[PDB]
Amino acid sequence: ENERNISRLWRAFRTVKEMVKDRGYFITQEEVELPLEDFKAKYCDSMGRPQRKMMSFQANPTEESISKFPDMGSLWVEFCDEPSVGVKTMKTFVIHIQEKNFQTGIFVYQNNITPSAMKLVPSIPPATIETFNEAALVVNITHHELVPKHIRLSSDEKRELLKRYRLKESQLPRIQRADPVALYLGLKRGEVVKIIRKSETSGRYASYRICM
Amino acid sequence: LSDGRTTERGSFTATVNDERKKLVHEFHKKLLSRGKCDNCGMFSPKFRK
Amino acid sequence: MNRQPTLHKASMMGHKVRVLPNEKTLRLHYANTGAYNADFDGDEMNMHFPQNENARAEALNLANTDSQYLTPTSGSPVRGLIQDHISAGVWLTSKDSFFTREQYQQYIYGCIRPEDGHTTRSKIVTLPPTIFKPYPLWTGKQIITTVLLNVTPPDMPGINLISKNKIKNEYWGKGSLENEVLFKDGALLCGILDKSQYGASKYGIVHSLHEVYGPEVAAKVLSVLGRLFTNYITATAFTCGMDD
Amino acid sequence: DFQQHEQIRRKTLKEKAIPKDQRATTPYMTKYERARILGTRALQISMNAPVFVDLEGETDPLRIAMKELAEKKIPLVIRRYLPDGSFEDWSVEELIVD
Amino acid sequence: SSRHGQKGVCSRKWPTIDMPFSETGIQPDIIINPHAFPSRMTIGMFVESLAGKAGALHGIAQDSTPWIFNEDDTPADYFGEQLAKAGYNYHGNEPMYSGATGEELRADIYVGVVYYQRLRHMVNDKFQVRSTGPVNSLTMQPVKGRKRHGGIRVGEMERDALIGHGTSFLLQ
Amino acid sequence: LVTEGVNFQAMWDQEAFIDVDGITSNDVAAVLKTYGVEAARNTIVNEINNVFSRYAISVSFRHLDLIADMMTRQGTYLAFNRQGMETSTSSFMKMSYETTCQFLTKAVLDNEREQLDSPSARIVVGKLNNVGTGSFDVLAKVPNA
Amino acid sequence: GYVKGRFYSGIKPQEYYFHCMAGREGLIDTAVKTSRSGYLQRCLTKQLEGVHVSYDNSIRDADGTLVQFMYGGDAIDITKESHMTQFEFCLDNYYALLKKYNPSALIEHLDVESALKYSKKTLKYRKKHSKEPHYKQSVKYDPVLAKYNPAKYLGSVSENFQDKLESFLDKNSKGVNEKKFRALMQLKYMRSLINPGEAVGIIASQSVGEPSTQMTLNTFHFAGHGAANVTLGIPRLREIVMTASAAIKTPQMTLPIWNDVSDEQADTFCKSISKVLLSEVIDKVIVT
Amino acid sequence: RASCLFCHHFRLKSVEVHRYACKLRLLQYGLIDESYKLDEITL
Amino acid sequence: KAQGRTSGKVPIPGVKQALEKKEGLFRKHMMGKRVNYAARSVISPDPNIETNEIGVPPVFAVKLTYPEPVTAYNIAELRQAVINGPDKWPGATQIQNE
DNA sequence: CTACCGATAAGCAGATCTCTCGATTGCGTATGA
DNA sequence: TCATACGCCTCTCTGCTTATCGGTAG
RNA sequence: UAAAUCGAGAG
Ligand SMILES: [Mg+2]
Ligand SMILES: [Zn+2]
Repeated sequence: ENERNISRLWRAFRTVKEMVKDRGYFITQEEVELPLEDFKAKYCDSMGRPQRKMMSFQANPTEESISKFPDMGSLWVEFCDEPSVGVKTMKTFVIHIQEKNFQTGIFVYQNNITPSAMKLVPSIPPATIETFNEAALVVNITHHELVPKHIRLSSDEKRELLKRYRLKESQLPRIQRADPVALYLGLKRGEVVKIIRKSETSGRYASYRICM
Repeated sequence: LSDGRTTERGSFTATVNDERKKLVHEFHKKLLSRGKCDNCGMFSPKFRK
Repeated sequence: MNRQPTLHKASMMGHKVRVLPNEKTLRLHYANTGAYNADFDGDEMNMHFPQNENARAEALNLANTDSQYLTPTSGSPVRGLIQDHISAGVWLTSKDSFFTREQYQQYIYGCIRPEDGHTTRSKIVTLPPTIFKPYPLWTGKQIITTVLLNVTPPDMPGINLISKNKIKNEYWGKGSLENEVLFKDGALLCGILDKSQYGASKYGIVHSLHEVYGPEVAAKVLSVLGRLFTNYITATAFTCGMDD
Repeated sequence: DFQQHEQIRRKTLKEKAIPKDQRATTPYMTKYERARILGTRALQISMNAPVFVDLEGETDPLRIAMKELAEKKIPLVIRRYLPDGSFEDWSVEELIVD
Repeated sequence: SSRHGQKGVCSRKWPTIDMPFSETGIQPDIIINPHAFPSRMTIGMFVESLAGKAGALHGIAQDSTPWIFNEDDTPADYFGEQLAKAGYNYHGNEPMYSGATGEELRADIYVGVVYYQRLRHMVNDKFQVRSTGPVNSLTMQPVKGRKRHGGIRVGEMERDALIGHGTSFLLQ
Repeated sequence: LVTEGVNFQAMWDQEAFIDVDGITSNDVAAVLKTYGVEAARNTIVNEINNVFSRYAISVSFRHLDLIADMMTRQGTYLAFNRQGMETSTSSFMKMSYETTCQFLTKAVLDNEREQLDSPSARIVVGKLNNVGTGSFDVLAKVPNA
Repeated sequence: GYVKGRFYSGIKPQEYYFHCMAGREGLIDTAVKTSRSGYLQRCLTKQLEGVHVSYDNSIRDADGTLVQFMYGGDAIDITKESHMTQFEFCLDNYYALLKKYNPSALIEHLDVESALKYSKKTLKYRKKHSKEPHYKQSVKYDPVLAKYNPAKYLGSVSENFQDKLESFLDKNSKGVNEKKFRALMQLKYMRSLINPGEAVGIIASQSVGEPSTQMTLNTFHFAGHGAANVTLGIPRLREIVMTASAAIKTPQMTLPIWNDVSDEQADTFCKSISKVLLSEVIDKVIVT
Repeated sequence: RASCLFCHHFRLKSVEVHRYACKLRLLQYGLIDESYKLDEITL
Repeated sequence: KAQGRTSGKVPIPGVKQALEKKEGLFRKHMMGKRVNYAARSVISPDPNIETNEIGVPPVFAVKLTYPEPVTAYNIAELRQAVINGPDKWPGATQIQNE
């Protein structure tokens, strides 16, 4: 029971690190391929409690990410210890996001979150706050065979593509803002995405969707 | 308009039509939602069919 | 022409017009039945007559029957002879089929009529007989070879094709190689032309002729083969009976 | 009174016109384009348009137009339409048949 | 049609000279294509052919109620005995010569007499042609009806197919 | 192993027995909601192709790919009926399709203007179509002085 | 129902009765199969009547809304896709094929070197990057179809076609050289491109609906000992396309298993994961 | 149905009225991202 | 929407009923109309036409017409058709002036 | 304590290719003859 | 007695839409 | 010459 819960928490942590790396922040192969023995040596008590308070971390952009996106900011995460979501437990996080001046904020809860946060999360521009669930990140979705390689496409490339095909942002195929892929990519609406489909009759061919 | 992103005639495509329908339907549904008029307080009786 | 319901594209082609001053019904070749999914079950099909040169040229080039050789559903062919021409080919391309000079020349001219432009060269060219003594004797495969060589445009090499047919080797005797169809520079050297060579069968001789010489040559080859297997079937008819 | 109406349309028309140096469409003449050009040329000949190709007693305008295209003297200019409204202007002479 | 559900439209009136003639001088009046039988499996027609041939030869009538023969009294053999006694081929075949080449065909042709019944559904009732004529009042379109000299309908399926060819002037 | 109902999160816990990297389902809406648009498109193509394996009429994947990309052209599992049809610029084709009263009311209420793009609208008006031969224009070159 | 008779020697009356019964079943099914396709065909073609390939080789509705950038990722006409895989046939007929194509007249309006070099670079890149997880494939060079117009730059071909051509030229060693054959095959790929203007939407609608007319209550009715028996045929097609039902009749999923899990330690997992109702363990009840 | 007899306005608030008016006016020009970003003017 | 019927004889259809169903004006008179210059009859097979022609009986060939315009090269053939007249194929039925 | 939000259950609304022939067309009633 | 013009005279699938009853904020 | 309903139907 406890070992299963720890394994699930671990897998969620691995998915979070992989999603940050895919988004484009400096992440190594360590803290992603963290073994069970190391996890139980580090993130465990005298009996093996999750102690998720120290699981939080920051994400800074890579040099390549800065070159591609000059406006890419910092990221913050926090894992709630309590089973539910506390109103003040989210107020402290939301004030800390602006206190440390983080451009993006990622939040993870255990089971459910009070509807008031839904009304309150999009309140501090230009900072963006997103929320995820521990049991919804047990396994990554980008590793699935049907899911192609989604890669965010830069503003310069977006202008180049629109000029090449003589298009508008509205005329592209549209991808919703609630898919597990767009949430995984942290794709702000208005940004064109790039998809590498493994077509059966053409091998590799690229298609572009826009989140809107 | 200035940078050519949309001519003065407006851009009516499938996605803007979708958003128009969603927003208008939700806005009408919210109109039909409550019963007390929070503009003057003097609420009025609804109509049946 | 259109055979309702017009389920897919081929159910509405554009045919050329031939005015036969005998009958009171529309006359249609057999290659179109498979495409139209039509019958001769007393089927009645429409016949639209376009009236402006735009529509005339548009039906003659885009909607014409030759260009509709392969259905866009899966790329398989949809034209080709069907029922008695197939058995006529099986009988004519066998080894027993030997024709004298009379039969060879008559069979060739019965289908390579040059006055209508079936062949390119102004003179029908023939082939040396496969047997010289005691008396000249051609073969049915030689008939097929010279038909192809006379409809295939000149200044171009013949088809090099290797294929198969539905008839197994063991049904032709022992050590026979009739199950395999072989071509070499526009000459038939092995095997028989069953359904797997003309008709709705992929990778056939007519299919390869289409892909090599365009669709018009394939249509002419199909028409010529249909005419040949019709004239040959009157000389030696094919029949079935109770003894079978 | 009318100039403001006219000038705005010519600017828009000149805007969509793709320059000759940067037309990136198919160099070949498509089957649809062949059919349309043949039909329109045949219609012109039927309406007594002048023809510079000799006729060997032919009576079918469609065959006359096909002969013209084969010898490549059709006095027609295509106008390929891009979806946005931009148009490129190829000519039959520089087009390649099949 | 015969008495075994074998439809057929008269494709052509074959002249008697071009008609294939037999050894006895009998030119058949009806040709049925042999390729029909392998899919239809109407062996009753094949049996009836030689049974009728034997009946016409011997001036008798053979009953054809179902379930008179069996595995050991095959009708083919039973009527072949009568045909052989009459002097024709035991299998019902019959030597035949082409009416154009005049030469004997490759194999003896299966010939007999079968009961053939005409059908009520004629051809002139299916005839129709329209160039111009009466039009509707509220739509200015050709009227509906064969007797009314009305046109045929190019419906939704025909319109969509005409689009699919890429043909547009045809659609117009 | 094949189940009798769709719930992806059930076997996500049991990593030992199932390689969760290849969980493909007979459902489409669940795939769209839990795996994004593109996985839904892939499963649409797969489930419209495997219906042609049994009852074997092989069909080229280009048609199936076009069908899937039209079904998921708005990022959601649309449909080829009146419930997934109103999201179109030209209402002539919608009212020709069905529910003429329903679509005409919406079309006139918001003063929706048809630009004559769809073939059906061109047919109704009586203009040369835009697909194929009518996808371009022809200009006559005249040598004036 | 098992009849030992043959149509040559007749059938006993009971066998005749059974044969008539089967014929009646067939006669009913014929009417049903004739009736069961029109709505699907009509709705598909009504929806797709406009989408057509543009002059940029991108298919998009008459409005302008894109559906795919490349027609299937390759933009080769299906009617001409027949003999672009028959390498042996093409090699054998090389001379006739070349005389038909006339490569001499297809140079002044064509560019070869840029597309060929880019395709070679991409090919060697994927050769270096073939064996690895798909999500790790950070694309640096997108497929050549992305930038170079396949109808304007010789050598711009799909990754599948290029791979097959290279594999054939590697395995089979034939007087014609591999270079001229490759040039002719690339010219063949260029010539077999779907023309801008094809009513691709109508083509797709017909290719999906017209074969649907040929499906009915066929022989696929299995009752051997037990199976899942998912929906199929035009009911399933209507569910998939017409209604987009989120509550399909037989929803199920595929679960791949690790290669170290045998029939045992997997059957018990199946039994444990299966649903068990209270009624399935109660033999009976004795209500007093 | 969703109206007030006395004040003769919608039974919803008069600030949601202008919110939706501005949203529709801005989205009519195809500025979708701006339409959703307008809701951030809340204070 | 009409209310009130006990026995009646027929509910009269309204304007909306004239444009709604398959029998409505749309699907019956705009997506497809009856056509001029078109025939319909039974098809009989003929292995003597080159798989791209059709066998038009003379009863069809005396009704369907094409409006060929007269010109400097079609004058002889069209004059012959006019002289033949509407009964003798090939022939002319109407001479449409300018 | 009581207003707001969803979660069923019942009702509402709408779906399940061409053509040719033939046949047919309401009772109830109420006053001017 | 009695004729034609007025007056009516019981064996299928998908949604969408609204009513009513559980839970939570203040 | 209409228009609707029912029967026989043909592919
Ligand atoms: Mg038929
Ligand atoms: Zn008020």
